[PDB]
Amino acid sequence: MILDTDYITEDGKPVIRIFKKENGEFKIEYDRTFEPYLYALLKDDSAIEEVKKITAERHGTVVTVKRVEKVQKKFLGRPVEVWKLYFTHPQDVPAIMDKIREHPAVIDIYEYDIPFAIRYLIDKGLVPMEGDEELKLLAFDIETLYHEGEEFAEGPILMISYADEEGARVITWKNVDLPYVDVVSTEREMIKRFLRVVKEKDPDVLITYDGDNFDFAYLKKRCEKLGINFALGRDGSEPKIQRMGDRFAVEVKGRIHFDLYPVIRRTINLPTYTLEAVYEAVFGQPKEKVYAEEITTAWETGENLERVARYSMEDAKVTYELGKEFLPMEAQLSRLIGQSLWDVSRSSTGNLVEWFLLRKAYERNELAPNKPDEKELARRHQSHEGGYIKEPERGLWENIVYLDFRSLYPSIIITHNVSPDTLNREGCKEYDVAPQVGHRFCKDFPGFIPSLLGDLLEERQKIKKRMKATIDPIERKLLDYRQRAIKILANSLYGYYGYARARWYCKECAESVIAWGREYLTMTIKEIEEKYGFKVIYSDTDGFFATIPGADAETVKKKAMEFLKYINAKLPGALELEYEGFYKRGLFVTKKKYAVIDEEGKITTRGLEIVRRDWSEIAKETQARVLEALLKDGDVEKAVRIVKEVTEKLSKYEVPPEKLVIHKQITRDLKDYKATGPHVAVAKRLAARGVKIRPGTVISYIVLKGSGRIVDRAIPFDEFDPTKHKYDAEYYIEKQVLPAVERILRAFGYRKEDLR
DNA sequence: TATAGGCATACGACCACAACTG
DNA sequence: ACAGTTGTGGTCGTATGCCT
Ligand SMILES: Nc1ncnc2c1ncn2[C@H]1C[C@H](O)[C@@H](COP(=O)(O)NP(=O)(O)OP(=O)(O)O)O1
Ligand SMILES: [Mg+2]
Ligand SMILES: [Mg+2]
Ligand SMILES: [Mg+2]
Ligand SMILES: [Mg+2]
Ligand SMILES: [Mg+2]
Repeated sequence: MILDTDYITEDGKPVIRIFKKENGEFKIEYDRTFEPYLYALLKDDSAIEEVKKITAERHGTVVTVKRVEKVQKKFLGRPVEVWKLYFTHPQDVPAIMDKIREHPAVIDIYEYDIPFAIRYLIDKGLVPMEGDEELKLLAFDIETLYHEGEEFAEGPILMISYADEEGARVITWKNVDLPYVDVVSTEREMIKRFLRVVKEKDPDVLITYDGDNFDFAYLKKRCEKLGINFALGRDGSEPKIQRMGDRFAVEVKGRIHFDLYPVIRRTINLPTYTLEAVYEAVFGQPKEKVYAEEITTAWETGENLERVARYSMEDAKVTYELGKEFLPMEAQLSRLIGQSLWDVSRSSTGNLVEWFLLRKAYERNELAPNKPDEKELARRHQSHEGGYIKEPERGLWENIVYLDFRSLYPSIIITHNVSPDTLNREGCKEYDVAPQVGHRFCKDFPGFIPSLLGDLLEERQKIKKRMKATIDPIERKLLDYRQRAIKILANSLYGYYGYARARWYCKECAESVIAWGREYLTMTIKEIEEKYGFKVIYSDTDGFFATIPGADAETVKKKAMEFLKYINAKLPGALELEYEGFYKRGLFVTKKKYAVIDEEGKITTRGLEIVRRDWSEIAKETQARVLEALLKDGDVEKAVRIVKEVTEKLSKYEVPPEKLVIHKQITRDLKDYKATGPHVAVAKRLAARGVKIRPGTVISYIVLKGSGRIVDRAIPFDEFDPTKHKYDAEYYIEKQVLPAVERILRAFGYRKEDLR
């Protein structure tokens, strides 16, 4: 099993290291023969003689073109002759590529910015995380001494907890009488002991929770002051901290630093991403938080360290169990993308697609297009028309079927061969022409991206079959992971076509996919209304809700099935319409906001404040209770009674503050806010003290009683003291609960109620 | 240091104008 | 028979998180 690749330099030459785990033992394979390269397209073949003369300087060492080779490749489905220029060292390329491209004989260069180890995996056809080797996992966390004015890692590390299959322990240097706590003399001895623990256990995966941005940097500052060689890597190296955009990321050579925080942020949608909230969302058990001020007051008085030791231990144990439940999915994703788990777990959608496409391109000898320069990037920032949304027939409908397409945009791409290399290609027998926009796509040869998508969808349907076939939960979970990986990749390709930073960008493919989707959806709607007597209540991008207005459930169902058999005979290629489900009642409030209930009583809710993080739980829960009373029981008096009880408990200050927290994400540097709202005000105040606010931080605040601007009365929920502070009852009544419930009531048809 | 676009929703920022102040 | 602050109704663009 390949765990990772990197490279070192020996006497000026790059040496690839492949970190593998085979039949239970760790191994390092060295490759000294791999050369970096780029491609150049030239106007005159005779001009190469004076492109071998191009030289640069790295920082005092002179950089030359090691050798050249004339090659034939496909670019956008057409044959091209280019020159492959090799260099001695991958750092040569950034220094000389600019003088090459800006040569008069050079039209353009290609593939000059794929990082060396990624390039190695691609060109050798190696794929990490393959095979059936079992990796050893170990989670760890640290607890530090925090004060507000202090510089980073000013204070010592208090405890280091770690957890694995054997159990969870805490190393610390004040005495604590619990069976799982190991006391040592000093902070220095605690760090040395922890390092000994990792070296003894020798895990393949080190799991943290935001270790990328706190734990490893804290450990590094402390080891620099204490004089520790923090030799965590299997080759004896220290963790390697590097800048990734606006944040940092940490490698531990020979192991995999699995930082759960990015993984979970992009895998599940939660109102807040504290470790406590994540753990209770994933496993349903609560976990108590101890705040830094508490930990410090405790440490300085020696008072209640048993409580803080338990907090530290629990941090480690839940980090271990979360890692153990999220790792397999991320390993399947990494096996599909074809890159190391460290890379895939930290990467955005665009780069995952890019890495997959570069590998497939390499297999097919297709030259990769370049990332846009600044001018082209600015040019691609015009938007295009999106999917079709019918304005709903608002209100309460009975006996509803939902019909939708199976993978609409990928099906369109596959059926109509929508690709930059088939767009307006000349000289073909057969074309498909997108509606309303007129883009023509050759049908005589499969395009690059359509063929890849074909393979992906075929194998996802094979998997969905043999998933429920197997009796084995072993293989059922492995197949579910593989199938969900395929889905994420496949449904990112429509978006990638329109991603301004994409290599295989094509605005006309994005526009054509939209046009064909709008056509298929609206034409199917017309067919069910004209030929089958259905009324279409609501429609969004790829499906629609419909009923036969006077008909009972069984005739609605059977007519829908007849329509499905009729429409699918007519749909071309991979296009197919499916029966998603039947709903006894549905409440369509507005575009993107509605709720339906099935015959068994289960309510599903889309778009309503019920699902959003930036609405307080008192409002979300009252809206759900009003929704259940109206859509499940049809009891308006019960709903009015519910609202009256909640507004009364609010105005008597009886509702616990945790049900009043509002969560909103900071989406940018605080400097770049032109309108400063409550969560921005809170975050700016926090930044003016110690707290570092980066994009994606979730601010959780509560609105205090008082007059004047709400931005000045909102405090972080962490600082709320039910003795000191009183919350703003009237804000939570008038601006949170009543709007959310009155929108439901008005959608049912009950406009005026006392609600007081 | 965004895979896409479409939507509902609330509010801050700005503004013009009136009333009121040393 | 005054500049400067304050209050008072408006737009209108900013911001977020959802949906497919
Ligand atoms: N995150 C996203 N980005 C871009 N387009 C998206 C999207 N989500 C949906 N669409 C657009 C593009 C899609 O073509 C369409 C529906 O995609 P699904 O709702 O994921 N349902 P499907 O049938 O594909 O998977 P399953 O087998 O689970 O039902 O909406
Ligand atoms: Mg921690
Ligand atoms: Mg902690
Ligand atoms: Mg579906
Ligand atoms: Mg988006
Ligand atoms: Mg769908």
